[PDB]
Order: sequence, then structure tokens, then C-alpha cells
Amino acid sequence: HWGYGKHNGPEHWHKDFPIAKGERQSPVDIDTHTAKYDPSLKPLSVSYDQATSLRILNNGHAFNVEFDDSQDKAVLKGGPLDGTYRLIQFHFHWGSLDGQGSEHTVDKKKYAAELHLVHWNTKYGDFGKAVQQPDGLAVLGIFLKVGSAKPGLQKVVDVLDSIKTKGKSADFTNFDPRGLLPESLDYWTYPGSLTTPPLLECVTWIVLKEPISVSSEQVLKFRKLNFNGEGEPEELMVDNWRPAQPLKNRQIKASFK
Ligand SMILES: COc1cccc(NC(=O)Nc2ccc(S(N)(=O)=O)cc2)c1
Ligand SMILES: [Zn+2]
Repeated sequence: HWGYGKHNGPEHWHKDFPIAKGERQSPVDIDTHTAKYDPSLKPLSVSYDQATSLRILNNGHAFNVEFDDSQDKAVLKGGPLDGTYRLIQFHFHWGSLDGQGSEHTVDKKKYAAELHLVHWNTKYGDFGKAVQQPDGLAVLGIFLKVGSAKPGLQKVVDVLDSIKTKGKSADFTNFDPRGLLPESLDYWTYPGSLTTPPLLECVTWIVLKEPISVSSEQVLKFRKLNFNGEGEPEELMVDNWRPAQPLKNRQIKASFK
């Protein structure tokens, strides 16, 4: 089964998921000098005041904070998007060391980690139908650098002890994702894919320019999680990132001058 080891990591995925070598795969390097300001882009609209988190799950590749998406509560609109996209989960990708861990890079710079807030287009009715469409998903990507602590992240960090191994979950209500956003919503955007199998080409990527700062102690607790299940040999959950993929026939657009 796929993962991030030497025998099953990203260079192997194309054997079970041939779309891995496709025309709109993610992540990519963001070359800041080639991304063109697009004055037709609108400001992002992030409406998370009514978000309802339910649960946190270690799925063996990352941990997902899951939301109730049965009504239009926490939604992403505007920016490059047409229509309304509903928040379903967020998760992170991170490194074994502070010098790597993000999936997108900026002028080849790797950040310590990257947050993905995953939303689906309500015109397709459910997430499973949305991922079959080229405009089915919108993922908001936020870089993490190591410095000062992020207070709004600490409630996530403190529950990770209870979901150390694959398949463990814990109740996780009343978490406010507004506490994970940077001050500025300036962004880059391009058409891409899921960055894990099945690597479907269904995502409008919206990557914020401003990273958030987290503390060394916070990211250290990410790195104590396990890829393995309970009672299996311990394999630390680190370096769960896909490297940058070819840009091919795509343009990255900037919302800012
Ligand atoms: C309970 O919550 C669910 C329920 C059903 C599906 C999912 N998500 C999923 O299947 N895949 C996914 C999402 C984003 C990315 S990524 N790294 O490109 O942002 C990669 C893969 C979550
Ligand atoms: Zn992701």
C-alpha cells in the first residue's frame, strides 16, 4: 500500500495511480517572479464563524480534523472560485526537520509544514461526487514556519497523544479554524490535484503568501505521531509530503501586486 517510505513513497505511486504523471498534478513550486498579478481575481471570502468540528482522526498518512458539512456553515467563496465550497476537513504535512515538510514551495523554499483546509463545491451535492469534477474541490494551503507559538493550534497539539497510531480517533468539538489563519489573505492560485492517492485532478489550489508561525515544541509533537497501528513496530509520522511536480501547461496567478 502507498505511503512515504523508500519502497512505497511518491516515486512509486504512479504504478497504482497512473494519473500521478498527469497534466495537472500538485504540489508545485511557486516561482514568484513568473506568477502574474491578475486584477480580475476577487478577495477570498472565508466564513468560518459557524464551523462545527466533530472529530480528529489518525488515518495513517496524516491526522484530519473533521467538520459537520451537512449544512452551509463554514464556507469558502470568492477569490478564483465560482460558487460556494463547504469545509469538510483540515490536515497538515510536515517534516522530520524544520528545513522541510511543506508540499508547495516558494522559489524552491521549503517550509516546516503546510496546512490544507479542504472544501467541496456544493453544486455537486457530496464530496464523493465533487472529487470526480475538475472544479470539485478548493484547498486553502497555509505555510508553517517555526518561531513563536500559534495559540490557536495548541488545542490540536494537546489531543495528539490520544490518536498516536493509525485508526485512532477522538472527539474534537468546538475547534475554531479561524485561529489558524494569518493576517493577510493574499494568495496564489492554480488548477491542480489531490497530493495523495488517488491524486484526482479536481482541486483549485489557493495558497496564502503569509505563513503562520508555530513553535518548535508544537511541531515536535506532530513528529511524535505514528504511521503504524497500535501494537506494530513504531514508525514516526514525519516527512508525509509529496515533492513538487511539473507545472506543464499551467499558469500560477497572484491576487496581489
Ligand atoms: C471524513 O473526512 C473525509 C471524508 C471523505 C474524504 C476525505 N478526503 C479525501 O478523501 N482525500 C483528500 C483530501 C485532500 C487532499 S490534499 N493533501 O491534496 O489537500 C488529499 C486527499 C475526507
Ligand atoms: Zn494535504
